Amino acid sequence: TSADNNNSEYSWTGATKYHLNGRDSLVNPGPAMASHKDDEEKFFPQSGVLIFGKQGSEKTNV
Amino acid sequence: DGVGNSSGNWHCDSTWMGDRVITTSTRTWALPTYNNHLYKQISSQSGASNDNHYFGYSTPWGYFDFNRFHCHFSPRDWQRLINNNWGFRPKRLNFKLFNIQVKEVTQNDGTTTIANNLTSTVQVFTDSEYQLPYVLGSAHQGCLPPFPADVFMVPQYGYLTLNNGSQAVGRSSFYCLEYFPSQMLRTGNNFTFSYTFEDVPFHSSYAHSQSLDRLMNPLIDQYLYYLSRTNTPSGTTTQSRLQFSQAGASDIRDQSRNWLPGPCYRQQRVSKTSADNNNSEYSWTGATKYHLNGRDSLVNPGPAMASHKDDEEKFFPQSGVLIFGKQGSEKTNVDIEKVMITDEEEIRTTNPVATEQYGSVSTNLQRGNRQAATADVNTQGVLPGMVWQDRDVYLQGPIWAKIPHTDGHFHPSPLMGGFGLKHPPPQILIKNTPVPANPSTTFSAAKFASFITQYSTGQVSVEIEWELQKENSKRWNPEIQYTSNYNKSVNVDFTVDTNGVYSEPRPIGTRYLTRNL
Amino acid sequence: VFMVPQYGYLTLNNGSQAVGRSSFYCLEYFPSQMLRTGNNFTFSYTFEDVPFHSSYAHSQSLDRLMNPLIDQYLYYLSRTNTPSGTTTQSRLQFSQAGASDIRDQSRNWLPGPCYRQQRVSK
Amino acid sequence: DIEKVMITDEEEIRTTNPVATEQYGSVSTNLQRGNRQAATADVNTQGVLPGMVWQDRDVYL
Amino acid sequence: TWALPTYNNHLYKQISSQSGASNDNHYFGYSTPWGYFDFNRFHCHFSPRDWQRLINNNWGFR
Amino acid sequence: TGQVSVEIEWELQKENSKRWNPEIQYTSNYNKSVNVDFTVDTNGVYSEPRPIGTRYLTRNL
Amino acid sequence: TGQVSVEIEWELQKENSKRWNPEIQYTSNYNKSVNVDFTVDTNGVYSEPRPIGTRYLTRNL
Amino acid sequence: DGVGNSSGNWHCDSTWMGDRVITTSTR
Repeated sequence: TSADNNNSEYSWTGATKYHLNGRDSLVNPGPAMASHKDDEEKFFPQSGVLIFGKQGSEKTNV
Repeated sequence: DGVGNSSGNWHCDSTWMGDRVITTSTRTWALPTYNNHLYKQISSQSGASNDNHYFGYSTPWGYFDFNRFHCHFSPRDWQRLINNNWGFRPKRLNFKLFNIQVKEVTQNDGTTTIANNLTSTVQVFTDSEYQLPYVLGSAHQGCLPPFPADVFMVPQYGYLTLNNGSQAVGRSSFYCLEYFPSQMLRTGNNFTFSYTFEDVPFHSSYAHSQSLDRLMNPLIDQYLYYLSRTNTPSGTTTQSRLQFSQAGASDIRDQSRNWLPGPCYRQQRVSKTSADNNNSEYSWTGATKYHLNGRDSLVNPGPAMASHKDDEEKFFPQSGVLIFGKQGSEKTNVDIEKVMITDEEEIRTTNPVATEQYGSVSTNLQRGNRQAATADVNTQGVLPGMVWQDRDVYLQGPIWAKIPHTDGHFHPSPLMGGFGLKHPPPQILIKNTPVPANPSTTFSAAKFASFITQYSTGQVSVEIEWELQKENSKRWNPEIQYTSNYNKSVNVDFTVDTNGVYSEPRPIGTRYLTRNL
Repeated sequence: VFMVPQYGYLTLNNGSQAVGRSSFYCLEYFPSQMLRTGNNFTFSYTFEDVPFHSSYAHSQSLDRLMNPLIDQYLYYLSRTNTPSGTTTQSRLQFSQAGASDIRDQSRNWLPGPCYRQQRVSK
Repeated sequence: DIEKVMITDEEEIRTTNPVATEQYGSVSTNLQRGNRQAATADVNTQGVLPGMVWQDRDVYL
Repeated sequence: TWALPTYNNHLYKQISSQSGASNDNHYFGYSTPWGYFDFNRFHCHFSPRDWQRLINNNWGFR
Repeated sequence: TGQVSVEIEWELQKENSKRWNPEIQYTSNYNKSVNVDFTVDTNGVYSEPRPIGTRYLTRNL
Repeated sequence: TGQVSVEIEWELQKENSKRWNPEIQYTSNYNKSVNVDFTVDTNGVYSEPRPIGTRYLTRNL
Repeated sequence: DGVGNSSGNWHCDSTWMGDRVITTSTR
């Protein structure tokens, strides 16, 4: 639900990352962890799950 | 046999055949009498800090130590190994003691005289059941010297047990080594034994030509999506809108990946240029440490981590690398020009840099009125999906360590480098048999305190077979090789000087060849 | 003489309620032996290969494994500054660790993992 | 009350295992320099590392 | 020597945590008419003298 | 009601210790007492007075 | 001077005791100390701190 | 035999097997 999220650009600043030879990589999907607890199906980890595109979806900012 | 026959011959060479190399080293040793034949309780001094307390025993015995690579490989041999092989491991060893000479010393009248005692013995036994404290694998001096013409002194054996302060506890163990069976050797007797190494993984003597974050095809996009924008411009402001992209080469940091870098235990960074460091005493206060039974120990070298990132070769972890001394360096508070600091830069393809954070994790639950917050991860235990390289080995460095006898030991590769062995090459202990001096003609029940001054010398041979994993590399362009420097110089690297002193000018690792991940 | 305990089990809950994945088991849906006075029941079991329990304590500590009589050939950073005139200046200095500075020795092993507990006094 | 219960002692494993109520150790948290002093932090939770050894918990009658 | 009663008056019963329980204490499950045998303690097998004989003389057991 | 028997075979790893000095053993206490440890009382109640672990012998690391 | 060896074989009669409660054993003392019992001191002198008999186990008459 | 050969080796240990124990002491 769009209204529950902060109005800001945190897709990178708030991202889970690792650091290798002075570089940051997004941890995606990362270690296997539960997407949400009971009755919270609307929540998911920022980069913690696999996300597939629907047929005909585009490359950038869908 | 007899007195006029040598019990062995001098063997030094390397034999390269197929996937095997056999090294042989012969040296001349001298063994004194230690502790005037006594066992002694030893402990830390009264004014010592708690972190420095110890309790233990010094013994009259000596022991043989060939747990460094130089003891076996010549510098040219080490070059031949590291330029041509992706891996190596030890298979079996042979050990010989021969040409034993016991000598009497009379220091009477301020004049020294040395005479052969053809009747006296040395005692030798292997601890093949590992029933004594194993002090090999603690990086002690007293190895067979790297240069074959040098004569070395046999180091004195001692051990530590449980202490509370400078005192023992109920669980402290004392060991009499004469309670073991040993061989007694007179001039003309020799000592041999053989040992087989357990199956151990090859040391990886290569570097990776790929990095763990660069493993994808740069030409093709992923079919998976990541969250690329969390808000979008709405009129005069932004509104919350989640948006998703497939990652290609343009956003290569955002790609879905299968693996994680190895674990981390963060070290403080120090510069080889003196002016970049803080003017303060932080060698202990700023040190990476662990805490065991109320004591702090320096973590040195610790887990295998990259010494520095790109273009930062002047930086190294405070206690995160092996540091060797240059020839003639002293014990205490030497300058940085007196020591040689190894570089573990090669493993930064898969291992975190020792002085950086492992990464960032989320610390809160964001919402309309709470922004997302992250935190640096300064210590990261192992996760499923982590990959890493072990620390490199050096010609000056250790070969094996004894895996501690415990219920659990994760990835028991020793942290100073080399081969972890549950049954390492056993300790070979040696001492001169005490020969009492002139006794009284009236019986006394007191133990003898007066002995004839003696020492022993002889030759020792050590022969190790190594299994090789040959480099089979399909890359088109030529690779990195270890080479000697090209120019003229006063002395040649890895040679004696005009005074006859052999020196090792630099540390040499194994990782010159490359492989893909 | 002891009383036989009653068998019960738990499955997935959401609050005090079950979910779709909750399983129910009828034990009478298994085959069982019926025993009348004068019948007996036997069975045998072999344990899998399992490591021995270590019924000993260690007489050595992991931070005290070296020979106290011999120095190390490795160096550690022992001083980061040195007195210069009326103050100090940054100067890195290195020592080989012996028995006098036994906390500073290069070692091969680390203590086991930790998950810190609060301390209470008797 | 505490006189009604018997509290086991796992003291034996302190040769290889951290004390349950102490930190595992200290790690560096920053990059020092001329104007920044080195800072450390206590490690209160430590996952397994390569080179760790430990004993398991004891069993009782 | 053991004694076995009739449990649950021969019934299977759905059981759950009480209504006022905290979230950490919620549970759902079943009580059965069956009993079970439990010898998973060391005292069940070793006498105190036997345990002494074991622990004073052996580095390990399984 | 009935009788139940349980029979377990255990494999032992015997202590083979080369230390010179004597070791720690579990022992019963030396003095007089009203009741003996690990016994019944005058009312027939068996009790276990303390926990007993396994780790009395020592080994090197 | 020389070396002397003495080798003695001893026949054992093993304890086969059916008592329920644990027995008395010889054990080393539990606490810390300057020296360990049955060890050398800092000067290399071995000492025997106490007499040790044989009668720790029990039997019925 | 001869002068350069030791006439024996050092034996100290105890061997516990069954109902027997064998002690060896060299001094």
